[PDB]
Amino acid sequence: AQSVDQLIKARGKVYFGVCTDQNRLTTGKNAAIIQADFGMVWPENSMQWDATEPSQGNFNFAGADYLVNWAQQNGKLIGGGMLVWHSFLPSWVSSITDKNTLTNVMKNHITTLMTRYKGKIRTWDVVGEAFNEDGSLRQTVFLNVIGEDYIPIAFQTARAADPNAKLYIMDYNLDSASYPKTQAIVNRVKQWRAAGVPIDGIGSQTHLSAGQGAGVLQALPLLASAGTPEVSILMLDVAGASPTDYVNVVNACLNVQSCVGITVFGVADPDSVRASTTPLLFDGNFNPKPAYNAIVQDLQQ
Repeated sequence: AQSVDQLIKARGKVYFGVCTDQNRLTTGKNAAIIQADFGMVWPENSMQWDATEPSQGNFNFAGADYLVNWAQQNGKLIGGGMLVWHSFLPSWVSSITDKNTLTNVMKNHITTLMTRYKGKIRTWDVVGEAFNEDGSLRQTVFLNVIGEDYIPIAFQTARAADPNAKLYIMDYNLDSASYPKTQAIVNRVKQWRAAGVPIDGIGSQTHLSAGQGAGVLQALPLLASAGTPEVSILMLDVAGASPTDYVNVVNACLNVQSCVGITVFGVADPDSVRASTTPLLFDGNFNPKPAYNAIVQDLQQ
């Protein structure tokens, strides 16, 4: 079959990507499908905080290095993250109560990861899942100890570490224009950028139920109205994998000039965190599903 990354490039976008890691690249038919069909890889787990800094200042890059080396060998773009996130946080971080201490820990974690791969990473997800569903800021250790300034500090630190990388904020449940979280991230990103905070993109972590694709056609233009140079669909999966939902998400990105591309959450259904909903584009035999063929056909026209 045809390569959705090649076809989305022909439509003027940058990539169609996928999340993966060493475990996937050495099993199944994941490596071959990524080689053929996807233009960017993102680490499932190998660049998260618990994987890379399980004890303070004792960094472990084995899995991340594997992915970066594989991507360079195979000519793929690389995304990295998440640099600052309350999930997959080791306990040594969440037990810090001193502002100066946590600020220095966070800056060092960001700078160390970004320096190691300087110039090789297209996009870094700097901060993820920072908002509550009601649009207030999520009360994580970073917010509780450092304060609201932790987000500007994180982005300023990242820009200094690798000025070539695009810096993104990411969140989920940004799939409806009227949802409080969608409104808040737009408004706060406008304000941060007006104050000079270097936020280059908003990444929408799109986990849909059946029929929710239609709402993205209005939500993504709203996210783009915050003025970042880029937006993207990240970690996409769709319960039931209806072609209608998948084609709506692709068309939303095609309709938004600043949408650079789409990343799906994995290759094949059996490796999904919600496999009973068969939510991805390849089935358990690694055959492309009707939704994959529908995206191809949509992009060809």
